[PDB]
Amino acid sequence: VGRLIYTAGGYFRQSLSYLEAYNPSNGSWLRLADLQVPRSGLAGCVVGGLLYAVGGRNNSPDGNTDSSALDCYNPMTNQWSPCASMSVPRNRIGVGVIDGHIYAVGGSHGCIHHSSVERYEPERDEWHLVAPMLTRRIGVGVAVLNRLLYAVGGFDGTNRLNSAECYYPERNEWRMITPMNTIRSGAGVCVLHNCIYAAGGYDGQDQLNSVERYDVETETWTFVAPMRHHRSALGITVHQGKIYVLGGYDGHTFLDSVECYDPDSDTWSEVTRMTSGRSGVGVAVTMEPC
Ligand SMILES: O=C(O)C[C@H](c1ccc2c(c1)OCCO2)c1ccc2ccc(OCC(=O)NC3CCCCC3)cc2c1
Repeated sequence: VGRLIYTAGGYFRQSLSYLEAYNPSNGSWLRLADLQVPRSGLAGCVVGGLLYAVGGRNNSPDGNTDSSALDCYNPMTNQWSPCASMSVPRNRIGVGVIDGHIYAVGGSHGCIHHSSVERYEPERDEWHLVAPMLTRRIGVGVAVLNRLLYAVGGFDGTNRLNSAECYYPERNEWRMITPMNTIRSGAGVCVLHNCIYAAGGYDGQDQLNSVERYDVETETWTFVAPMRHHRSALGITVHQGKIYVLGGYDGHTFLDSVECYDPDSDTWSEVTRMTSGRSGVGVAVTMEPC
């Protein structure tokens, strides 16, 4: 009990510093401490009850600065603190957590599209590089299932991708997996039960409402019910057995919609609206602030 969906940063006209938290139990939103630096294209994750904001870019009227930053938010204090920075700036990053370590995957730095991957150790406040992916990927979806790390889709600098790959930590090795049925950059990627889900994104032509899921045992991708809204650069998380998608861009509007997927019924429902439309947010779940 007492867990909230946190949304950090984002983009609307410029990169945003907002930290807002939604309570699925009562529908309430709270505005919390702003990020020290506005960022879009970042990822959020939680280790040990602390919320981490990783990477991104500060788009402002006075510049565009890709971020190598790792910042941690403590809900007990409602304060952000800087952590050790990554080896490189990574905009449109993907992040996953394995056994208390944060993996930062891909992303861009100017015209560079990274294949590099690095791993954060909160106990030592240190980053170290690990094996790079087989493909350069920005706007990559990342999720962790059964202590394996998946990198899904993205953009390699020339083509948007339907390919995906899996990292095996004990061998420090990446292997390709079955590609998705759809090309997707800027999808929301998460894990629910035994599947990796890829929701929305941009196929090079249109923003997508389709959603597909990879069963790690059968190695197949299967479509599920589509979202109500086409969305790229959406936020995504899982909470109490349901997927939540937040915001994004539908080709016309920066969305304030939040939709919830129920796997038992294979349906999406609109559950709330953010306080303003935005894309490129980082999202994660942790305890409510004190
Ligand atoms: O395919 C690609 O080139 C990369 C891809 C991408 C680029 C251009 C697009 C697009 C998708 O769809 C709409 C058409 O223009 C991508 C993917 C993930 C992102 C994640 C965060 C993020 O943060 C900052 C952010 O929201 N900016 C938005 C500006 C207004 C709409 C697009 C993103 C950006 C991401 C961008």
